[PDB]
Amino acid sequence: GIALGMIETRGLVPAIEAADAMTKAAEVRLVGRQFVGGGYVTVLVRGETGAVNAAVRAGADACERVGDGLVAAHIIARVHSEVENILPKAPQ
Amino acid sequence: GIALGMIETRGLVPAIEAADAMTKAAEVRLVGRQFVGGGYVTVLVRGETGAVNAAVRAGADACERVGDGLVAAHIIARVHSEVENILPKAPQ
Amino acid sequence: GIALGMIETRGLVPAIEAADAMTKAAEVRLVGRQFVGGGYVTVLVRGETGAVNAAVRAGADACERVGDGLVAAHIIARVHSEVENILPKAPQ
Amino acid sequence: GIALGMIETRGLVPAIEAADAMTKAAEVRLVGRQFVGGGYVTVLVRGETGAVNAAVRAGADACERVGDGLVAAHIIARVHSEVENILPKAPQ
Amino acid sequence: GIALGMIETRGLVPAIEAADAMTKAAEVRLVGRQFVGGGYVTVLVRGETGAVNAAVRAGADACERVGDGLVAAHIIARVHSEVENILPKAPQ
Amino acid sequence: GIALGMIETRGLVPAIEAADAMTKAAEVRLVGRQFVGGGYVTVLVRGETGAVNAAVRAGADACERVGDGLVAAHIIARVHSEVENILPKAPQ
Amino acid sequence: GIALGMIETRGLVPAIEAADAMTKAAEVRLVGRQFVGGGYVTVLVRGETGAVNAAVRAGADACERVGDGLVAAHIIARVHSEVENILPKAPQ
Amino acid sequence: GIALGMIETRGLVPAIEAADAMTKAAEVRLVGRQFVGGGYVTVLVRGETGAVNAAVRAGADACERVGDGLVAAHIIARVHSEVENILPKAPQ
Amino acid sequence: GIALGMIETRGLVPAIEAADAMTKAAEVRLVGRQFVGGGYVTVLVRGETGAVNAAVRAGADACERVGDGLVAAHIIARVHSEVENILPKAPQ
Amino acid sequence: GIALGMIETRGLVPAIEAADAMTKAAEVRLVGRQFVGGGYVTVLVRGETGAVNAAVRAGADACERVGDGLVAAHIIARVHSEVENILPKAPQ
Amino acid sequence: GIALGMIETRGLVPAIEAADAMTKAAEVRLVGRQFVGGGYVTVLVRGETGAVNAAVRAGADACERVGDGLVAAHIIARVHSEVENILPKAPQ
Amino acid sequence: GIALGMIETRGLVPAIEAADAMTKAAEVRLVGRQFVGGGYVTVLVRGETGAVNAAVRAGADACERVGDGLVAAHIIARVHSEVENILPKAPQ
Amino acid sequence: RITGPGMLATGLITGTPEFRKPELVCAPRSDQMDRVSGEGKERCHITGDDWSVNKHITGTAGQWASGRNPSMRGNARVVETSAFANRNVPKPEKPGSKITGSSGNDTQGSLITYSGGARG
Amino acid sequence: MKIMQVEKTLVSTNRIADMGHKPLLVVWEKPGAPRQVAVDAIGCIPGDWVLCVGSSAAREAAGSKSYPSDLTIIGIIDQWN
Repeated sequence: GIALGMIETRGLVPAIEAADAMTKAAEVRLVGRQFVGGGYVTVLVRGETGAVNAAVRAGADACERVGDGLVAAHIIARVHSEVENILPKAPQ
Repeated sequence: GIALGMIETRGLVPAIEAADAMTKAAEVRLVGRQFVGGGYVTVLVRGETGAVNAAVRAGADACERVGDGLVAAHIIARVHSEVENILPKAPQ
Repeated sequence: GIALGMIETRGLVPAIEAADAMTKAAEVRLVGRQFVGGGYVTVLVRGETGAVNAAVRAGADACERVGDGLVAAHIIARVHSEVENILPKAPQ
Repeated sequence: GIALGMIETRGLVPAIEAADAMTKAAEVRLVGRQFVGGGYVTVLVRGETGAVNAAVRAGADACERVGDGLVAAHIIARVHSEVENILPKAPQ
Repeated sequence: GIALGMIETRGLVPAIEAADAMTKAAEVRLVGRQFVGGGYVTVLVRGETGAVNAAVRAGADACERVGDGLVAAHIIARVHSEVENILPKAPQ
Repeated sequence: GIALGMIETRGLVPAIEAADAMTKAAEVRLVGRQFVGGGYVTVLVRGETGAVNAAVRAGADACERVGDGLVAAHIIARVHSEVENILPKAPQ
Repeated sequence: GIALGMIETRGLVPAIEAADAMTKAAEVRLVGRQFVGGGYVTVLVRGETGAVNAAVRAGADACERVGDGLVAAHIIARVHSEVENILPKAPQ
Repeated sequence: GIALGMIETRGLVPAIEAADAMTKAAEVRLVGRQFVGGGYVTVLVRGETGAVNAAVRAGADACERVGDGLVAAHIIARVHSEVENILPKAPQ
Repeated sequence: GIALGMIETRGLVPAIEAADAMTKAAEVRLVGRQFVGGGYVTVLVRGETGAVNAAVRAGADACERVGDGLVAAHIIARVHSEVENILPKAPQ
Repeated sequence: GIALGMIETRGLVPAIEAADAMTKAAEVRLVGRQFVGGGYVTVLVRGETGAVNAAVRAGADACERVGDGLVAAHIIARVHSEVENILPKAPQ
Repeated sequence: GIALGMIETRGLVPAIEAADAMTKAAEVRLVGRQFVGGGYVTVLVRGETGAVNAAVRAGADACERVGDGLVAAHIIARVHSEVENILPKAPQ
Repeated sequence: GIALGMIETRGLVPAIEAADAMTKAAEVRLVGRQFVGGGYVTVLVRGETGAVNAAVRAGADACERVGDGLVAAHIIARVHSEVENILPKAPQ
Repeated sequence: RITGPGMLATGLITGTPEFRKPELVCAPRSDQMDRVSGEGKERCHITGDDWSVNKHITGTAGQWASGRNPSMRGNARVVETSAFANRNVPKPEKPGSKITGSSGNDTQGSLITYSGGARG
Repeated sequence: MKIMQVEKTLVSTNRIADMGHKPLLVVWEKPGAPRQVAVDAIGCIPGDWVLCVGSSAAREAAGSKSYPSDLTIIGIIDQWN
């Protein structure tokens, strides 16, 4: 898939809950989980546009109450070719 | 068992006390201690769903007031195979 | 080109959104991303001085509300040969 | 020595002062120091229950007024076998 | 050239602006950029006392309005031999 | 050279100023510059108790109002053998 | 993809903006642009159903406030074979 | 020569005045003049982003109070490669 | 399993009903029936933590309205080895 | 290992909970589980004075709410040689 | 048992009372009695740190009401070798 | 060395605590514990000026809140040969 | 009713589905902070054919960049744990020395602490 | 004012408390010349050709009008033979 879905959260517990909620909701691929530092954890899923919309919604709903909570839940239907260099391809 | 139980705390002293209560309480195995950064330390335990529920409740109750305190205590009965790529298998 | 554009955000999600907006809204090339620490995530672009200006304004508008938001936005039309060392040559 | 005593501080100077006070106060072994991140530094000592309590109390008093301060002081008389996997065996 | 000129800033963007101003204003060489952690980014220049005086003053002015801003602008006329071990010898 | 003197500061510019003053004030060797995390940067010196007493005192005034300021200024005349394991040996 | 997404606007300038927005937004290919007459310019895209929905939403929003405005924004998830005759296949 | 600046007008006399002011203000080709139909004449210029911004701003000022008037002034610093097909290569 | 469930009742008839109800409710092997004296009778079972939670709930309900009734229902997710010496192994 | 800690409870369920919590807390060997009669159950443990104080605190807190409840929590740092003739040494 | 516990009193009667209660309270071996001069009498007991703490607390309570009273109560878990020369080596 | 450090306290328990603090806080050799009469006890250490400064400061703080308290805390950096006659050569 | 680990933590657990011409060309430095800080700054009024864009011109930076991608902004509990954030932490009573003699006993300088926290 | 060269740091632990924490250096006019001690206001590495002030002027350069200083380094010479 080409669409990118990202959910940033304050802590790794909401991120793991948000990353489980995503991959359980639709046909998405957990391409990365990055420790942004300062206590932010970002999970990025890649998949078809329709699936990514569903995955990110489930993730947002799931992490709003777990731990410090949800910082951002974002969808990019198609990312620019340049930006693909600053995105993970395997789940690290 | 495969049920995942996570406890996140502000600092490491709460994390170690939580991990002690979780492992002491039920038949769970300490699978990882993550330094999320910004003073967030997460302890992950895997076990059967009944065991993990007891283990997580003991950990939250034990470290609730130890040190800076407790951020989150979550239980996931079945994690999607995708999320396994981001969960530690053994602690170091 | 030689002009350098920078947008700094708190977290990674606004940065990826910013980087997408910059490269989509002008003829710039995303040279790299830097995890400064404590949350800050910087995205750098190089291009013509006119194109980079339109790219950093679009990026600021795009990430201003995503997640925690935007910290800084910059253009340095000429970059001293000394500063070139500390700028990522390409996204690693 | 199987009991564990942990002192958590804001900064490294209070941590080393706690480690010095803790080790000189009672017969304990400084088994490690961890940079938790976010400006938290945990110093751990392993010994007998009587020795550890004397050490930690000496540690807390020493580092209370040094640097930003003391965050947490904790004693675990019995550490589960699993928990020792997330504890340094010997100082760095 | 032995004088040291250091400028600390909250974020990379103000630092990169400081590096540009410092190296453009005087005959100084950028020796290193450091991510202190928690947001601070320090840029160091080595040159003659006069050049470093003009560079740091030029840099401190340029980056005052950029991003979070300036933390410290400090000039050391001459650096002791011991401190040379903790300073970068050439930019990262 | 068995007396330890530490100066903790917020940011790196105060740390280098403190290190420079500490090493120009007495015959003290700079054995460490540890990025604790969250901004804290600590400079450790070793020497005779008299020389380290004078070094740390001179450094504290040097960095009190450089950057964000000073956090700690600690001298340990006789450091336990256990603590030596966590102390650094060379500044690099 | 076989899904058609059409946006109609009053004038060419909104249509070109709508076309740019749609192509940049999601994974759609710009089949063509039509001059209906009487001041109506229709622009069509093709892609998977979820990509076209994201594209048409971006196109409708972007071109709504440009020039005379947006007339029609319609998505056809599947186009009968007969309709393919009256659809531009490749842009001029 | 990648930026696109379009001015749409109700009639041809405003378009000629706009196309005259645009080409005089900055270095921009007059790539096309389209008769959209219904009394809409869209004039497109291609140049540098800095040049195009100046041209369009000048053109909108000169034609606002000529004939039926100005409909739309738009600038796109980088049009998607797909949209380049539906644009006019030459004004003849 | 090693989780331990205990039901204490006033009289033996409630205890026999409890033991019967617990064994039938879930996978719990009856391990002992101890006469505490003074009217107290206790029935102990072993099984997985999840099974013991279901069995103890059933046993508590079964013996609540029998004779003098129930006194204590307790679940221990993990029992220390030292306490095994004071637990019946098989009913006699 | 001389200090004696005894917990008396009404019933055997609160006594077993006290024994488990007492033994889990610290290094105390469980020496006896005595059925006094009339519903009283006494669990005696032995160990170092520091461990016993920790053990009895855990037992008194753990068994306070279980069943009929806790009767007595008592510590004797050293018993007279005469008293040991009435203290169990192995639990039966 | 190398920890040192001391009770100081005004008059010998509380000192003898304190020693009786301290020795009987826990396993501390009386090591000496010293007439400080001016009415101060000090009794020193060695033993395990946990036992020595219990003894001193017991002695302080018992000797407080007797005679002129209690002046001080102290424990040192590890007395430095230099101080061992001034402490009594055994009661004479 | 020849420097002298003296702490005088009301009683012996404060004096012993100071002597423990002095000797373990710096490289100084305890040379005497003199009962002055009237409740005053004076602990004298010898060493180099830097070590004596550190020790007495540590000793003065430790015994301030112990027993009746601290009377005097003096540091004579060089001691006249005449005074050496009265100063105790070694502890009794 | 039924004590045990299931009764310990109440309300602290989550995820359990358990059943049941101005005077100066450049505006005052204080007046405004430029959206684009360096070399794009618009605080200085550059007349002529600058690259500035009016309201009449619609495109590139603005609504068109912001509204391309859907976004949800949650209200996170945000507390910064950094050195600067801890600059105002509650600190215990500052140590004071009753020392006498010539020991360079200076209290005007920055707080210097010895082993055990004693000032010096 | 005098031109001197820093040779080595001088440590006096039992100095009067009025000196604060200002470091002291051993400055001499030329190698082999008489050695004097100067309060160091602007940090100097050994071997620096420093410029020192004397008299009541020294007390002000030491950071306070009441400072007990007779010689106080106030600047480092950019280029000195």
